[PDB]
Amino acid sequence: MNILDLFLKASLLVKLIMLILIGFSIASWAIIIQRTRILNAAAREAEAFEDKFWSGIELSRLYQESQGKRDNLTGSEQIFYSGFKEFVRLHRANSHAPEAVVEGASRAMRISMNRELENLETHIPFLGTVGSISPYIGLFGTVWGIMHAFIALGAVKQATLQMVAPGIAEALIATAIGLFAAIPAVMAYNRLNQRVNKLELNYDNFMEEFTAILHRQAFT
Amino acid sequence: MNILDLFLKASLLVKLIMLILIGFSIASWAIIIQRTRILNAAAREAEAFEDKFWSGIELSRLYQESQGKRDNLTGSEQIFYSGFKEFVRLHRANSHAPEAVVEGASRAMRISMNRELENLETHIPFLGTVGSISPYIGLFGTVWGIMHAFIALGAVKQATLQMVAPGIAEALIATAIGLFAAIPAVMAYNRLNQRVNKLELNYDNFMEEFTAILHRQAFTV
Amino acid sequence: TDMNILDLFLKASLLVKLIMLILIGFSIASWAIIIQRTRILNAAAREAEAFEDKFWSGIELSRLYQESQGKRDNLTGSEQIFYSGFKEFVRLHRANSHAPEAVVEGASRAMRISMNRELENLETHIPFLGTVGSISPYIGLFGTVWGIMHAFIALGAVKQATLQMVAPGIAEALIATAIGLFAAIPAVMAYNRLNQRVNKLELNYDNFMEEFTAILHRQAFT
Amino acid sequence: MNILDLFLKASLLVKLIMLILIGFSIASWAIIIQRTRILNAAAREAEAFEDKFWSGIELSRLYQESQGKRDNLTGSEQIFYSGFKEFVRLHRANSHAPEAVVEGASRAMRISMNRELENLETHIPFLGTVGSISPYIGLFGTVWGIMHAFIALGAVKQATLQMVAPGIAEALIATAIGLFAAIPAVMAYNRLNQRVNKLELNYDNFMEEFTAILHRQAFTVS
Amino acid sequence: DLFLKASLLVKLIMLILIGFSIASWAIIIQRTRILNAAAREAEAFEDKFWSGIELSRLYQESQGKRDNLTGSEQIFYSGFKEFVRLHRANSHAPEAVVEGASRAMRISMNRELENLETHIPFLGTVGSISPYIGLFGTVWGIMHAFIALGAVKQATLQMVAPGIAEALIATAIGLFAAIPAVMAYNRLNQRVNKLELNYDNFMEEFTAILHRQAFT
Amino acid sequence: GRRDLKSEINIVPLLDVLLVLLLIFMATAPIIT
Amino acid sequence: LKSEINIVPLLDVLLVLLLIFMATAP
Amino acid sequence: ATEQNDKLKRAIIISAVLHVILFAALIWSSF
Amino acid sequence: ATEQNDKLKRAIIISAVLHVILFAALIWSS
Repeated sequence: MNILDLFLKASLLVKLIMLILIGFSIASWAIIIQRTRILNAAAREAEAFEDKFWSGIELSRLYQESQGKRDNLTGSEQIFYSGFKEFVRLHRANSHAPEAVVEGASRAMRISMNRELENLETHIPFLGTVGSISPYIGLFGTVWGIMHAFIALGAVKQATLQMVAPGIAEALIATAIGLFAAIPAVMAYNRLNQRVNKLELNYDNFMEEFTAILHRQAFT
Repeated sequence: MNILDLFLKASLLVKLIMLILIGFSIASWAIIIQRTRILNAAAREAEAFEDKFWSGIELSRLYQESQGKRDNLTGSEQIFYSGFKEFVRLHRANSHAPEAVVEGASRAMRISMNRELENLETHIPFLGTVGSISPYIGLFGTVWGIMHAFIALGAVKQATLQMVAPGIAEALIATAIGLFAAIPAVMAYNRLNQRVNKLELNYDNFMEEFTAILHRQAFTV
Repeated sequence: TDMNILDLFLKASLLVKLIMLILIGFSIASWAIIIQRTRILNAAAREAEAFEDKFWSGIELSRLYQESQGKRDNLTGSEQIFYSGFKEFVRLHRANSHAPEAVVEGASRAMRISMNRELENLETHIPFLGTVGSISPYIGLFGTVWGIMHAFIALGAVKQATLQMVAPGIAEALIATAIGLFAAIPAVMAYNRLNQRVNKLELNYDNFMEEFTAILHRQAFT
Repeated sequence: MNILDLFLKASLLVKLIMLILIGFSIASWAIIIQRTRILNAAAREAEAFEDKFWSGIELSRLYQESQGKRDNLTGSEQIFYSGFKEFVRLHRANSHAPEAVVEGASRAMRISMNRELENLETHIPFLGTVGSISPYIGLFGTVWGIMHAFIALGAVKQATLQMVAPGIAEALIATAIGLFAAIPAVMAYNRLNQRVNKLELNYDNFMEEFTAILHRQAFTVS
Repeated sequence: DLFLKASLLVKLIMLILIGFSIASWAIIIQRTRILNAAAREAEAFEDKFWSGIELSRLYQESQGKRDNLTGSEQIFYSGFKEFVRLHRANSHAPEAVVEGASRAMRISMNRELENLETHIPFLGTVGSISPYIGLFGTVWGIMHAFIALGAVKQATLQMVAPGIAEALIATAIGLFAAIPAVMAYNRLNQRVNKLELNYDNFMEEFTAILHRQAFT
Repeated sequence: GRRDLKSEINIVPLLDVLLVLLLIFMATAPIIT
Repeated sequence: LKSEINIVPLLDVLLVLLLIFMATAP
Repeated sequence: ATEQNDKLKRAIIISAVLHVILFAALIWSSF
Repeated sequence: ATEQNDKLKRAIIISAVLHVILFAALIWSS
């Protein structure tokens, strides 16, 4: 009955399928606990930065306050620092037309938004593979296990359920574990993509609303 | 009742799966009640502010009423208060272009609209996952019960109902409770999600109206 | 088949009685909603084209507003959007406190509010067909699993057993899935078709409202 | 003995479910074969008109060439013709304010563009319906077959599962043909909606280009 | 061997699924080679465009490699070619010239994306359909079992065994065709969406510098 | 705005009927013996 | 984009297991 | 005007012949 | 900077021990 006794006697292929699906379960739970902590920090930080930035503090003060901690900067604060740093560089060192410095700052923001956003979605597409292939890899382990059983059984002159059923019970483990490795990845991948899309929308709106201030500041 | 002893004697895996699915069933009902209460209040209260705003009352009078309610604010009133406070702040602080105070008000309205929709769609995404995967959690418990039935049918040269029935009862109960935890979430999720989108369209139209009023106000100077 | 469904309903355990009663009810309610909503969407489709033809007849809108006061407490559909828009337009134009640009969107709010109230009267039971089309087979299956467990519990009272004595208990349990699917199939067909029809009438009302707000705008500035 | 004689021996309900699911499989493949050719022609006609519009010909000359085909216009040409007709009407009517002319032309495009898309998607909601109910119609045939088998198994004293093999066989064929009718319809519903959304996006993008042309022309002349 | 003895319908079902297996692997390899080239090419061009070298010099570079023009170079060349065509004709206002040029970017950018994704939609069908072709294969194996088992005094596992063998093998090949296809379809489709956003991002910033060039 | 319609293959009801049918056969195997 | 659980090949396993019980001939 | 109903009937007839060919090929393989 | 990789190694250590004690508790039930 105990799972290890059935695992040790199993064929090499279904035994290898168990190590894959257990490996996906181990890794997907680590990725879920790591990503959900990172997205919680990012959501609270972005919400706190919109309340700071729109408080009416001058961008000279808010920039030099930001600049004091540039080594560990992230989210909307990274987008702001990248934009204003390039805006200052172009408007002070070259003094081109307002649109030429503002598009340069807007490009510098677009780069840092993409760079911050792919740092949120680092290992999320792995969960999208685990949630989609894990039940099929489990079912392939089960179909192989049932065939194997019948291959061992087929030498018998008159078969009966009692001698094939232990082989079917051993083979259903790969379907059960193929689902157990899938459920948590399915729940998480669908939810973490909503949370990243909500942050993408927040950063994108911050870029446009800050670009309007750089546009007006340079025009004046 | 003996039913509790039969439950205690079930496989450890099925005891965990029953706690997960009964936990999802209870959480699903708690969410459906709580979100129905909140969305009823928010739909009624928003409508009861739109008429007040469009009553022909002057907006500075409406704002100084809203200043008396500053901790209780929600919905269209929180969007209005956020827009008008930022409009007054910018239009008072310096000689700004009228587009700049209109953009600033439009932003302060966007921020408070999004922040209020997060207070409405709080546990609706989770309710959607319960309605989606609850039958597949039941299916996993069903395959575990089937496996415990086959390993019993394999054990002795003639099996008996008392030996196989533990695996069958675990599989049937895991099927039934997997459906029972899905049903409330499957009926309520699409309904609640449409009610949040109904209020999103109410707030977006209130923002478009109030933005045009503030633009028409600012260009008088 | 040829087994008595009333005898089955009398024999079955209390929860299978409630599941059969709920699903048979859903089916009756589903057909009652489909018949009623088909007549209402037919009437609303005729009203929309009939009033749009009256509106573009070239008759003066103040005369249509006089005709509408001849049925004030009986307004429906497109004519209700017109009457409520023109009412608010007259009310605001009287208070010269509003520039013409500040009358037209105020009147267009009264139109959008009225269009919303009319769509709530067209759509009223449509989101019930959406639940009958989606939970009904799961309620039927929860009934069966319960009926199958009840059959084996009733069997297990005696150790001497035969497939001949439990087989009718299986057939009596499967009726809950058969009814649960029979209630679901019409509800899915009609929920899709009635949403398609409601979505067309929303588009006619939206197009009418943009056409009429332009008439109010040029008339206010003239 | 064979699938032909099994279908001939099968209960009248299984025959009826067979004819319904064949009828939906016939109709859904006919709709797929028609709609894929309609969308191929419409997507090509849009690209083949828009290149001409951007060839640098005067819009007045393009409109005069289009007037000669008023009875046959479709797609981006019908959107253009509706826009230019209402523009050249509204512009001349009062020597009118350019915003009010250009809004009226953009609205004449929008209503003509929505009126064109309902000619492209005309049968697509039936594929979404067939793909939704066909699993349930097959499953109803399955459950009714299993019920009739288990009732018959309850009538005979020497009951054994060998007595119900043909009853389960027709029940399994009824679900298999259910998924056969469902799968092409669900894949085609998703695919044809993606194509209509891609083509709606192309028409919407053309209305913005033409609105900018009309706004720049109207503010130059009025 | 089993494939020689199996029914004619099962021969076709197994050849269709083996065909979908080898075709889906060939597509996964080839699309990966193409999208690797397109991603490396794009980021190498963006660094050239933002180098501060003037756009007329990049146009003269593009005029030399007109044949092998793909990706951001093929968007740039189409836009700048149309801009020069209309501006040298001088028939229109500068805000109209850049509107026509920006369309000649968008047409060329669609023409590139429709060339990158060219076989990816097929993997979506192979990953969706291979399970149901397996399901049809098993139903035909189960038919070969039930037509025998319903026509004897007492059945045995021995007499149905070839129906089980044909069924399970058709499912195993159905899964083996499905797994690479459903795995790689979402991976490849997400790389196309990354390049679509990268080209759309370029098309706006290039439209903006043309708008300033035209008013200049 | 616009509505939407329920297009997807819900396989769960079919899967549960086949599981219930397998469980009936499996429970009745020692009854038929 | 979404990703649901796909288990369609489990029908194939259940139909084989169902046939195995049918073949036992008690 | 009417050409769309002609092309619809042509598609119905083609699809019906394709089903008759498919179900003939399945029934032929049943022997 | 790079500490998110050490947080990932910590996350693998906790998911691995949680699965080892789950499969041990499951085996210990029989």
